[PDB]
Amino acid sequence: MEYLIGIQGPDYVLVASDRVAASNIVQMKDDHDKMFKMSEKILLLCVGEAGDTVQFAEYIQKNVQLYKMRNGYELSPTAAANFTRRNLADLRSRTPYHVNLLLAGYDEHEGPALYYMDYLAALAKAPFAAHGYGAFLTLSILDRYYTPTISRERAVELLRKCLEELQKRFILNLPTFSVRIIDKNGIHDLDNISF
Amino acid sequence: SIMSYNGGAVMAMKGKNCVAIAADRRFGIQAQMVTTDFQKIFPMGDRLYIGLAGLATDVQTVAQRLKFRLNLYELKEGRQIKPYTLMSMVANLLYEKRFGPYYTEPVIAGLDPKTFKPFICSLDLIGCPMVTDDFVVSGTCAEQMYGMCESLWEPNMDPDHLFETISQAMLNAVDRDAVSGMGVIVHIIEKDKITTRTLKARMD
Amino acid sequence: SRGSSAGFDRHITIFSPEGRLYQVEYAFKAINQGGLTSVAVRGKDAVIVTQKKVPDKLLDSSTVTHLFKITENIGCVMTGMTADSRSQVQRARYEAANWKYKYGYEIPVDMLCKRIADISQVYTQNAEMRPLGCMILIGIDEEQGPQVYKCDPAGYYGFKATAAGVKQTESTSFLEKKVKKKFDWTFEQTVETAITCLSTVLSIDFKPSEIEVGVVTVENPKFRILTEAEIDAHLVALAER
Amino acid sequence: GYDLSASTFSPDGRVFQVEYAMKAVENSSTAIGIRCKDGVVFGVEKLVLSKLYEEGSNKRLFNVDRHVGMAVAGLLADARSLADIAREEASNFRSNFGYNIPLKHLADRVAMYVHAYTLYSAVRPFGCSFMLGSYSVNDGAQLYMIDPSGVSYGYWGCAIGKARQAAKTEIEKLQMKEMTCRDIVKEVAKIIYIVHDEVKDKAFELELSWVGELTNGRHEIVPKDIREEAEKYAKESLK
Amino acid sequence: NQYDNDVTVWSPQGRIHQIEYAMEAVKQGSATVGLKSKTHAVLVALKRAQSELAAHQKKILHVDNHIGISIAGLTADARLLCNFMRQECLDSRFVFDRPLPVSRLVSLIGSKTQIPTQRYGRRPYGVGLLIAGYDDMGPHIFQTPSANYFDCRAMSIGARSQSARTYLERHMSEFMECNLNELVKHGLRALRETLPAEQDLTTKNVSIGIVGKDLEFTIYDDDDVSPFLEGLE
Amino acid sequence: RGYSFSLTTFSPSGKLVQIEYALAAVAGGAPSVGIKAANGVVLATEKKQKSILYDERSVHKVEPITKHIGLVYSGMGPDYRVLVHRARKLAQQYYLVYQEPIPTAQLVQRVASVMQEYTQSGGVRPFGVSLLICGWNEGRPYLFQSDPSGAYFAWKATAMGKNYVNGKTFLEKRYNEDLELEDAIHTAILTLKESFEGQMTEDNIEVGICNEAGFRRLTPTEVKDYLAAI
Amino acid sequence: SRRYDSRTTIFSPEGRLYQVEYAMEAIGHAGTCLGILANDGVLLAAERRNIHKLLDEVFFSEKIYKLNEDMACSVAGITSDANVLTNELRLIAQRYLLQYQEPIPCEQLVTALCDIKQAYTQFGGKRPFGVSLLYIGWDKHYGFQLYQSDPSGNYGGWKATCIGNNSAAAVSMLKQDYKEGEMTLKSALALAIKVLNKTMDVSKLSAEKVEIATLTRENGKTVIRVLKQKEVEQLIKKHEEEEAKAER
Amino acid sequence: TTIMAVQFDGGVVLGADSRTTTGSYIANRVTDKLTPIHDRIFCCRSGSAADTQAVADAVTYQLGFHSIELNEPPLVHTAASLFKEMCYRYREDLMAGIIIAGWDPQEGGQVYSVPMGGMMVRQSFAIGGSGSSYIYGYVDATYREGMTKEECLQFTANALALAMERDGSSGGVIRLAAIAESGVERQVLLGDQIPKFAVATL
Amino acid sequence: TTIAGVVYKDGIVLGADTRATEGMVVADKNCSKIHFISPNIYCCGAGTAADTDMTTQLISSNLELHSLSTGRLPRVVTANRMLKQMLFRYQGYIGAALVLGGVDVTGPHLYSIYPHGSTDKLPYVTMGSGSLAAMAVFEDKFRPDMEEEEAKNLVSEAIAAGIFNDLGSGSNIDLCVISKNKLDFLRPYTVPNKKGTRLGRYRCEKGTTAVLTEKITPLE
Repeated sequence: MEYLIGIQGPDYVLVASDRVAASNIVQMKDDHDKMFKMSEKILLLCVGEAGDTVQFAEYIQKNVQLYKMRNGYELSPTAAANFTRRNLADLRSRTPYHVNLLLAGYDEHEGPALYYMDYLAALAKAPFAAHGYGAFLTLSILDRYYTPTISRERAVELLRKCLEELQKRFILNLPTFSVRIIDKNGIHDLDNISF
Repeated sequence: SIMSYNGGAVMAMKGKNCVAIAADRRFGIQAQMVTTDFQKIFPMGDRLYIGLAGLATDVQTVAQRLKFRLNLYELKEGRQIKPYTLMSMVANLLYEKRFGPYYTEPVIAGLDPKTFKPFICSLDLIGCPMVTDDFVVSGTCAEQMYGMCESLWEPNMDPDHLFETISQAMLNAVDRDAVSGMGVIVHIIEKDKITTRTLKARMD
Repeated sequence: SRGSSAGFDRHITIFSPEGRLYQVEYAFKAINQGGLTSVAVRGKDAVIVTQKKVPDKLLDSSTVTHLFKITENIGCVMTGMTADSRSQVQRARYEAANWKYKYGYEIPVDMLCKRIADISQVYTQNAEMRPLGCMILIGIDEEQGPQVYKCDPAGYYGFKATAAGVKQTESTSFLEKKVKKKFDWTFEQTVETAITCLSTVLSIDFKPSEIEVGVVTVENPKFRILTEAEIDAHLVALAER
Repeated sequence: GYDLSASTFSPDGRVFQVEYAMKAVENSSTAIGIRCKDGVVFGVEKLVLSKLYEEGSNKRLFNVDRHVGMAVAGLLADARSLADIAREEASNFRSNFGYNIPLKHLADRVAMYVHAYTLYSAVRPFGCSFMLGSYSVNDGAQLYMIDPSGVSYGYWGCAIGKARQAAKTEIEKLQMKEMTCRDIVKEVAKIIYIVHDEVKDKAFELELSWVGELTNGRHEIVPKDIREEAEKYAKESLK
Repeated sequence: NQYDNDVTVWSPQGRIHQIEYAMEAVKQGSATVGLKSKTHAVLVALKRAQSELAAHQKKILHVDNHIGISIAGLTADARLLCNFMRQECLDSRFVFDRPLPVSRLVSLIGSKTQIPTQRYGRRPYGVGLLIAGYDDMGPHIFQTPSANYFDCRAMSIGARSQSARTYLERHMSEFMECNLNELVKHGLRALRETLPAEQDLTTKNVSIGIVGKDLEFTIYDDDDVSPFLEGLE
Repeated sequence: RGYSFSLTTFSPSGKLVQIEYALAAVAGGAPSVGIKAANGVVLATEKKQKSILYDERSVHKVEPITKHIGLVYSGMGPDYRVLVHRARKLAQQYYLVYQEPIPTAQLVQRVASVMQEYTQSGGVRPFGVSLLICGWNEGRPYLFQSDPSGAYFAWKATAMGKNYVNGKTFLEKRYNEDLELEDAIHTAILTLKESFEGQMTEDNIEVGICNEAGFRRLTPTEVKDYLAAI
Repeated sequence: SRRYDSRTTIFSPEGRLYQVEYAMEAIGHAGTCLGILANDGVLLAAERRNIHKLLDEVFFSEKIYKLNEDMACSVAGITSDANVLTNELRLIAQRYLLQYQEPIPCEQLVTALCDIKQAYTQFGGKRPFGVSLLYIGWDKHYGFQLYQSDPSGNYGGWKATCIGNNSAAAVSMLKQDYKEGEMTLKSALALAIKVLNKTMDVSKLSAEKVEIATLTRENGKTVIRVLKQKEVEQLIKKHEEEEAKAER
Repeated sequence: TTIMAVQFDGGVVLGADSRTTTGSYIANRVTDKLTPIHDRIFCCRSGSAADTQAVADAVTYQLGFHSIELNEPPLVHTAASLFKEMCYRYREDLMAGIIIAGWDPQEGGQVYSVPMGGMMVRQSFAIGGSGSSYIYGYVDATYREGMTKEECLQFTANALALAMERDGSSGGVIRLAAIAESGVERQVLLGDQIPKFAVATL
Repeated sequence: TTIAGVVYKDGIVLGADTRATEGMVVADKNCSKIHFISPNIYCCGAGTAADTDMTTQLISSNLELHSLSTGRLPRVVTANRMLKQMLFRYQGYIGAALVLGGVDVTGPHLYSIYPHGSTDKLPYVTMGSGSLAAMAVFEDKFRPDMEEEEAKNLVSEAIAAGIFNDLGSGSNIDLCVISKNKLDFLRPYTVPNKKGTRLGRYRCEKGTTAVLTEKITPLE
């Protein structure tokens, strides 16, 4: 099962994702990128049932690019998250997309925005969120230490404590972790955290 | 149950010249709490709110299609909607998915924009309108809420004591429900103002 | 104006510079091209009478008819083009049997003639077909007694006594003078007045093979088509007056 | 003009495409049919335009059900289409209602199908007239005739085509109500060789079929010796 | 003037001018001749080059093992009708496991070409055919624009074909008892009546189709036409 | 098959000439007058009735749609019955969706669209009917007028049909806002009396009113009650 | 059939579409309707055609149509074509607000309706809609805007323009007097009725007179308000006062 | 549920019980189980309660319009073929075994068993319903070729009374109908008028 | 759910309870189960409440079409045909078992319509969970051609027995009287069940419940 985590700060969002792609007893990819760039100020994190993830994420991604082509400006993360929610909810048809999502975005009127979404397309905005069975192990530490005014290096430390809990207690081999931060200057890639 | 996968519990209660509507704030996945500030009560007018409990994705689906139809209604007509018409619209919208039903049981509480008569009602998940004169409740702890409101309700209350009884009903009902609680918002709809309050509740 | 024309307003059903529909006006001439005349009248107990032309001796006269049975309680006489007549009878049979199937009771007479008129209007609105150039209905409504209705190719339609075809206006004028003599402007000798009216404007003084008569009565609500000897008996009973 | 479309009335109340198709009917050769006591007999002057043609080409007697026959006049390409409509209509009636279709109902189905083209500018009216004959023990014998306007009637004896009036004049001389069909074959062959225009169209064939009691309601062609005896009798009566 | 623009307009004589104009498309094309014995059916057709090195458009299409057709007129309409007859014989083989009888197949073509001759916006097919086939009933020669079709003993359609009809009217008494060698030679002389007087039948511009009891249908082209071209005159 | 091209096309002066011909088809129709009173609305119309053989109870020109919405016309009858059947079909779909009697403005904005579609769709002519739709809702009366173009207006008193210009002059002379409904019928009959020509009876006019009680036609004895005074 | 097909969707001998030009000739007789973009809002100022005595004054507007919470529009041309197109405008704006949960940017609505108006000029064989539409609206991207559309499917952004009767003479004054970037609501209301006193040459101005509506932002909410009778009569007395003071 | 039709010379005699149960509770004890499809053609309804009323309206519609066009009283075989087509066309969504009986001037009294399947077979007598299993052996033994009308009414009443005695899903009153050229003569046998068979006591 | 009906001398008397339960909990105390359909036809709805709600809206709407179209008051058999055709078209997936009672020009009628589209014509009906208890009272006490008051007391007694002897019903008796000359919709007719008096008082004063946030939004 795949792991997601995102932390929304005062003027930033920190997201992280596991870098493993597995098959039934073995992992086939140890540099797996689950972070799909939607535009200059929004990332879409995509885990779940295989096939539905990359198809759904790229089908959203070409419409997010297409709105910029038609209009000359970007979708707000509220509008893009509601658009993604509408396409995922439009479920009671034949076609299931059993995807678990996080959308992180920075708006140039509202600041940092982080959106949680399950496979029902229940959209819930949260100060921090996490997917996978590792969420059951790490959201409690997030409730332990998170304050609304965490500065970004303390957020890297709080992320590192959660990743060390993945190493210590969680039974799946999750050794390498990619991390990005979205700001007013766009998307920033950080160094891979490894164990 | 499919209704109890997210939890949730909303009630309404009629007062003298005012209505009160309160919904829980827990957004849940069967055991895991995710957030504690989930909005279920949406404004559909100046003095008319709708509350939707149940499956939290169907709350947002039904409420977006409802706002889509209601904005076309209020732009085409040139008036605010009367609550009985909103009850018929939501029952129509749910019954259009009769054999594909949404998992939400909406409650409606508001004031008539001309007569200012109090109105409350609830529905089932497929569109039976139930207009009652005392209270309507909806969600996974329905027995707790009927148990509190059957004993605490008294007719012709001022907004202060209506706030007191709906707050005691919510807080004593949701503390016997595992999958609901975690904070509650209370909306008092009066003729001249709306009072929006949140309460001290158990967070376990 | 006074007969002005703009383009194709004499070829299809579009408005003239005055507001007349020329093809709908021209459809009434096709009723006169049929060369026949029918008379219908009702009393307190309705009757339709029309001519029967046998120009060819080769005809089987059992199959030449302008009196049609729509349902068991409602009969009808057509006037005009013959194939259009049998078409609109087939359509009236289908609507009368469709009303019974949807609604569970035998169709009213006015709700049959309103339905046939709402069908016939569509040909006066859509440009790609021609209006059917050809109907008088009789039947016992339970509360109003006998009914006599006449729909026309323009889509209009409620009568006490009427005529159709070539000698429409003169037989109309004869019945219009006769109603003023009758008490409460309503008839008494139903079977006989139609024969006098038909024989007056045509001046033929018919044979029993020349006219056919159908009656609907309060005692027998079924539409009933009379035999030859009975029409001969009414012709001779009128002959000895 | 007022005559380029079947969906336009003239100022006098005539529909000219139908009345022009009735001129197209009486261009074609003579076909007559005589109803009698116990059945119906048909007779068609079948021209053969050139001696290269096989026997049996351009049949103008069609079978439209196993108890119903058909005689046509006019543009034959339309008449084969109406033969296939009548065949499908009798087939659907046997399938739905479980018994052989009454000829009154069959003629009033096919007459409505013919009439359905005299209303629209998107089609043209059929250029053909036709007769339907049958016999059964319950119904007697019946002969109905349809022209391109769509109007059908029941007949004792009919003639269609370019020699209509002289053939009806000669049919009316006959006491068809009391004769056996074996007499009716010779009497039909009489009128066909009477009305023939030998100077204008040269090579032609006699085609005859009956339906009646003597075939137990089955529509069959006249056997070869009876056709040749009718041809001999009528050609000697031509004299 | 006004009645020649639509197939769905009766002219006041009781005719349809757009149908009679479609027969000019068969009266201009390269002529062809058909004939039969009691054992064989033979089509002989002029092959059309635009002048030359474009090497002479086929007139005789291999339609089944047991049916071949000849063309005179709009070539794409006849190719449409060839694919139609291919599909009908293949549906008869797929359902009933015997090839469809030719007399029913030509009535199906007469049913198909009839439908555009009545419905507005359409045109009549501008092609007349000679159809040669063999079935249980023996060899057949049919002729089909105005949707009428004909059974024929020997028949000549196309440009100036009345001379070839005259030659076949002269010599049709012989044909049922002539063998396969003589039968094609009669039709070759029949077409050669129509030709320009300078041009003769060569291995270029004359095609031959042959079908018989023991012999499936073969189009005879450049090399294979050489025996029947030998011993003519 | 049905044609797919429109027959209402722009003239070089910008006029949809079929609509301006259908309005002349309206002007030749039987005259009709509607007046909005203070406490309700009155509709009244001339019955174009020759020929004593007519049974007057078979056709009605003032035809109701709901319990408080009715309408009258001037122009071609068989198009008016098409509009009545369609207007009822729209009002009952409104009553299915919202469980409310339809607002009169919300029935006019749909009937006017149905009349609009035939001035632009393929192979149809425009309607030859100008309507007057009345309604009482929100304790306030309405009077509307729809045209064959599909446009609609809100009136206090108006007239259509034969000699409608003189009807509008007589209404602007005789209108005041405080009119009671029993006087509103009387002014409407005095308006229709201008061009009746031929001894008005209870059988050759048709008067409908709408008030707090609902919409109803007046029975011919109640027609004769007012017409005895006229 | 082909005798009756008027061919509304074909080219001219010069590359013109005659029905699209005749639509504009129909627009040239429609009501004078101008709108002026200012700093803190946009107005619309139109001539009412409902000028007979016996009218009812039922709606709050005659030619002003609210399209969503953030936009309004005016029309000129056939009334019924305008009703059909503004129903389509409302459906487009609410499909967008359905799909993205934010109100639509003001240009997407105009280009969508010009797509719809462009489609009927090319195929389908219908007649084209003969209406102009003026478009006001606020959004968070560019604030207060103005557009003008035609039956051909063109659109442009303007700060002041005028359609309908006497269009060019009104836009000629608007070129003269527009203070670019300095206009308030009040100075724009002065300027619009200054021009409307110069273009309403039928029945020199009396009280009911116009429909004039403004679009403003108050407390983070967009308001579109049609001026009452009392407000317009006071504003036109103020204009006639300014016309009195104009000489000396 | 026990329906029965018996062909005699000049017409048919029908019979039916009057008990309609849902589970083991009698929902209606005066049910009328003979439906007039035309004047002198009756169909009987055993099996699914919805389908045998739903198809019969379509067959009544088609047969009435057919009889108007053909200007005749419609045949009984026509009324059986209109069921044989339709109950076959929807046979997996119908549970309908119909017993059509009636009269026509052309072929006399006719009884057609249309069993569950959409076939058609004419029989001298037809029994149907849940209770018919208990009275197969009676009617194989009692039926004689060519009984009169009164003999047939007593035979139908006896054979119905035996099935109403033995089957718990049948009971009530016996509704008879005798369809002939003179018309339809219906009668109801209630209480003591039902033929009584003494219990095998001692 | 306990509804009933009788055919008496001048028309139809319909009755109902008012208790509507969801799960095994009383949800509504004063639910109206006697639907308006026509001025003469009323339709008691048992079973699935939302399905019979939208059904007695839709058939009421179609009768509002038809009575205006023909200009006459509608027959019972018209609503019967529309109900049985729609409920057969949905094959009983509408879980509404109906009592369609009315008076038309041929006198009173009483039809019971099962959800699959089978119809019965009856002199007296009972439906719902407490149908058997009221059916006992009808089999005990019904007579043909009863008067008005005897029929009203009979239906009220039968609804009373179905109230006391079933868990699935209770707390009111509604009636309806339909005839040629009158329409009497008696809501409620008798109230056999009464809430007990609350012995203690639990009125919480202001300040009893703690408040965290408060926002006052003024309106006009």
